[PDB]
Amino acid sequence: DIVMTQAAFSNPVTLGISASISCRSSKSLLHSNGITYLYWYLQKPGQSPQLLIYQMSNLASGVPDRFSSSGSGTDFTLRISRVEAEDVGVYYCAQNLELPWTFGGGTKLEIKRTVAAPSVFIFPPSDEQLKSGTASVVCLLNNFYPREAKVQWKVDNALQSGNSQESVTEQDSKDSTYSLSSTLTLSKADYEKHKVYACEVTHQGLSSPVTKSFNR
Amino acid sequence: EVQLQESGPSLVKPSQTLSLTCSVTGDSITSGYWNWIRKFPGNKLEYMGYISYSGSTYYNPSLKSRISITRDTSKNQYSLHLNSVTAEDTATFYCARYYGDNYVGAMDYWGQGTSVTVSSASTKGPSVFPLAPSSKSTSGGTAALGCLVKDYFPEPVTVSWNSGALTSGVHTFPAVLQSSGLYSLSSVVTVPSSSLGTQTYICNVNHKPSNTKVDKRVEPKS
Ligand SMILES: CCC(=O)N(c1ccccc1)C1CCN(CCc2ccccc2)CC1
Repeated sequence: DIVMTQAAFSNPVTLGISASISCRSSKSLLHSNGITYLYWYLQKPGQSPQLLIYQMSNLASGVPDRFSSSGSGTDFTLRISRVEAEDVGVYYCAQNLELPWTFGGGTKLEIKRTVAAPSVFIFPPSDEQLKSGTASVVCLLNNFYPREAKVQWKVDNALQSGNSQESVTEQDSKDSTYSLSSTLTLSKADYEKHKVYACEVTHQGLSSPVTKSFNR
Repeated sequence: EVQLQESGPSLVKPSQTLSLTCSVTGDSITSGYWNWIRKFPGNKLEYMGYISYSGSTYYNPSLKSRISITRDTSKNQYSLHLNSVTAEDTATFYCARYYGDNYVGAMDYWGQGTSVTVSSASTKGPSVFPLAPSSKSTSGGTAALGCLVKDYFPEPVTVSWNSGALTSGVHTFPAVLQSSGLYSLSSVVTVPSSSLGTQTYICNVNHKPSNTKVDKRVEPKS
């Protein structure tokens, strides 16, 4: 019934330092019996949540000794010593001093690695898709950091205001990069009105915008 | 250790009752406490309730009027029923074990989670299109190729490559709703350029809600 609050959406950190993720509760989690009913869970990309720490001071089985919980009463911190690339994921605090269990909104741990430019790849539509009356053009930005990137579609040098959408991977657990797709979809009739299809990419690691294009 | 597996429909119509089942192996549900939690699309977690080793039940007061939990001890399964659902109930639903007592314990083992979407729309299976490798998708000795998995409903879809033999360099992007209200995603892989001459690349796509299952060979293009 207690409100659990994790003010930060994300916590960027460099490798090898101690990270700290904050959690606050609306009432003390300390029982008269001396136990603080605070828990920490981690949800790594693509996995279910997993228990890290239970009742403030106990490590779950299999969890490395680099995780510890500090604070008292209503203000707590999860500390991760010597952060590793594989630590990325969403960290949730939780309590069960009073039922129901309640959870913080999560804080995503992010590795600050060196800036890395995207490799930009472009895929024209398949004959199979065209035979069905639509054309999807896919621009791929592979293995870059930071996550922020601008992808613009230009058709015969005309900037496109719509008809595209993006998807971004979670930060990779091994190389700390992101990848991104931008997909432009047109009717086959509209696709065949134009010649040159191009995605123009802006990113911290590029000294100027990069365009990859093909001629239909 | 203990293994928990959620099952049930991936799509439920609004106003209907949603029912899910958690199958437990490696432990008996006649000891401990057995929980349901859900994760909303924006990552907020909500505890729903538990059924105890004795069959007694606890429900989150915010949900008490809409939920029932049941069990079948012979099958070592327990179930969640959520009444009168709306799109506000769309979430990933988890079962999880609580080990311990009123004094000391934790929710330790969670299931893998199962997606449930609340909509009156009919299921739709994906079209699977090749993303063909070409010089437009290569950098030196590295080539990218993939599969576009387009116009399906609801989540989830699973994608593998060469029946799981190819995992290095694979990115399967999160599905994103299109302006049609249907999902689309690509799965891509980066491979040595030279391999394109003798290695075949096949994406395996499985969309269980619509009974669509497709293997698509991805050939080089000029
Ligand atoms: C999922 C089950 C669950 O989380 N719990 C549970 C466990 C057994 C039976 C009923 C509910 C909570 C466990 C922690 N306690 C802390 C409160 C407290 C502290 C000291 C002495 C007595 C009570 C609250 C209930």
